[PDB]
Amino acid sequence: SLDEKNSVSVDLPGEMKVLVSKEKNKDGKYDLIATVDKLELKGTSDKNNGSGVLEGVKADKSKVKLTISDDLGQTTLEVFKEDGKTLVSKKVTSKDKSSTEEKFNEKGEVSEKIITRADGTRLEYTGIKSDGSGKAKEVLKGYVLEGTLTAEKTTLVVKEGTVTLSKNISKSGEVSVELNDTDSSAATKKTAAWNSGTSTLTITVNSKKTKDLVFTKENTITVQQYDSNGTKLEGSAVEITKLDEIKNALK
Amino acid sequence: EVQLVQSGEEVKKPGESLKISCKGSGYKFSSYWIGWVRQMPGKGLEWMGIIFPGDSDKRYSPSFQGQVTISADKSISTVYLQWSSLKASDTAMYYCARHITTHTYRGFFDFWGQGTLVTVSSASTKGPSVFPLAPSTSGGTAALGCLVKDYFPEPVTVSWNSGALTSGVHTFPAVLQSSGLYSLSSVVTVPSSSLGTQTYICNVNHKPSNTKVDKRVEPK
Amino acid sequence: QLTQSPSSLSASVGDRVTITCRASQDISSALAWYQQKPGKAPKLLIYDVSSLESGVPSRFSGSGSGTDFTLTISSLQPEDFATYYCQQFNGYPHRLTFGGGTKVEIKRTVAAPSVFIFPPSDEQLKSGTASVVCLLNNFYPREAKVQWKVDNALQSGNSQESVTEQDSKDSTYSLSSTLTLSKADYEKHKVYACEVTHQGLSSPVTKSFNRGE
Ligand SMILES: [Cl-]
Ligand SMILES: [Cl-]
Ligand SMILES: [Cl-]
Ligand SMILES: [Cl-]
Ligand SMILES: [Cl-]
Ligand SMILES: [Cl-]
Ligand SMILES: [Cl-]
Repeated sequence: SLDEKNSVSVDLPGEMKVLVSKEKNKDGKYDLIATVDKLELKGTSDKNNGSGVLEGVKADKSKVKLTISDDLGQTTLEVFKEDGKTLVSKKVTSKDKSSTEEKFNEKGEVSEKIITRADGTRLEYTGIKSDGSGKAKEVLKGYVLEGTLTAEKTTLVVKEGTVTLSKNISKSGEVSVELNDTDSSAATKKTAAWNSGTSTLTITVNSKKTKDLVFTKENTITVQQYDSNGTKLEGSAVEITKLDEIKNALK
Repeated sequence: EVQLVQSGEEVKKPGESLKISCKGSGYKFSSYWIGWVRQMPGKGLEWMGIIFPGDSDKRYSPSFQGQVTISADKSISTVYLQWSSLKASDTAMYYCARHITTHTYRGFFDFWGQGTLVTVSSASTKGPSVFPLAPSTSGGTAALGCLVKDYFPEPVTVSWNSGALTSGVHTFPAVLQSSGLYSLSSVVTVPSSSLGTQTYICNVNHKPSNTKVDKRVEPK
Repeated sequence: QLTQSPSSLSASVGDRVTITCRASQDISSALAWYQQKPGKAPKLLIYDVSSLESGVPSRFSGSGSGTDFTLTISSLQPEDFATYYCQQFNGYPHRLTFGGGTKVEIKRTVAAPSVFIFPPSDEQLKSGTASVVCLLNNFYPREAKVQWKVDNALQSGNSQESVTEQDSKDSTYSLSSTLTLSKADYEKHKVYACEVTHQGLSSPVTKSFNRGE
């Protein structure tokens, strides 16, 4: 029942807004309301900054709770079962647009994890099983790399004909890239060497280096060709924008 | 409706085996972690372990792993806690409790059983001896009582004048003596002017030995 | 890892009460509070630092940040006099640690104990053992020191103490101290005395008797 006339709107992380009563109700507390995913969460607080705890109930009987940091710099959005205690889902979002969302099963184990970085790229882990495996997906600007997660690593894979390029992610989180060619003709088989110090994969064909693929700290990929003798690199390095272009680079 | 019902009081000797149980009701028993917590006499709370009845997944506290065994029978909604060979230092209250837990962020118990008292001792059942504590003025106050000594196991109950005397009564918590038997006192403060006309009888009842004693406490 | 600070706290019906819990490292929101009364099972009050359990009264509140947490009771009610425990969780591997506990007790004016001493009964002496009983009756606060002297010699190791819960009507404690001796040792000495110290006594109070009379 808060309007433009009797409240103020406060911007929050996660592209949300809270309305805050200008006047305290009896109890000397400010009323708060915030809309998320079609439900109006309500709460009260002693501050009128827009921080506090708001709650609701979904049509499926789940209980929802939104906590806004005192700083308005971090929100936490949780979904519980009917009992208000068993966790179904939790999402933490910061002012920098970074966020982390997870889903849990009966035993409290993580069954899905979405990681969103500040730039907007994401790592998406779905169908996680008790053995630690599940489907994996990294969402970049212009394309999506699909693969699998396992207790040892995350592996994303791109295929063009006989050539498979794999982006590995350890549990520590430093990337490692390999390439394997099914083509068994020594004249056209592509091989690759990985330098961790520079995050570069060098592709060789017929014992001559042909391209450099740089996997940058900004979650982008660049490609640059060697000259026809495989000794020095040529011209400028192009930033990859489409899945097609990664496939061209593997042809 | 959520209710955890534990099995009853135990008095055992050292080196005997013991399994106590806890039955849940009013929720999907096989869908929640359930666990055990120890409270030693006069002390705090210590977690022992949890089990998931659905598949018997177990997480033990370090410092209890290898000392006890926790199990479940989903078909009767019961969880068990068992010792192969008890020690006197296992004397404690044991609680069963439902465990809410999620990844590395939270873990707590939202509902508790009523408790199972476990006594472990070399002593055998023995009824108490009751001794008067006799009063030694004019318009002042006197103190009298009964010392209830050397019984096993707990508890005894004490009334005065078959329950007619309550004001001014203090019955103390029992104390475990080095002999291994319990001892307590019960005392009353009364007007000196009543002594020698009002009578004072302590009534002591020790159910485990079926001992009932009434002791008249007389002056000087 | 978990230190509960007030340890014992005195307050009156209608008072504002704060209990603190300090963790050795940051624990985010993995903290819960329980209440326990003598003879009864613990009860969940607060979980996830500040979340109120269904059916617990609104006057209960929790808060905290990294390593400092507080449980607050707006206006104490008589059913709130009890022991409170904080409790933390760590996940790799599973670990639960409880605080040492804070007993919240009823505040009243200081009351000196009245001290009485009881010689061994003649019936008990026929058994071979002698018990001397010293009573401290109806005092506040609970802290008290009893010392036994036997022919003016201070004793150590042969006594045991028991104390009641706080009285429902007048809010005082009582304590008994029992000196246990063999009959032959008891018959070797004359003056038996217990000496009592307490905040309500300006100087120690001695009650004594001479074996025989
Ligand atoms: Cl994107
Ligand atoms: Cl892909
Ligand atoms: Cl007297
Ligand atoms: Cl004891
Ligand atoms: Cl009779
Ligand atoms: Cl674990
Ligand atoms: Cl632990």
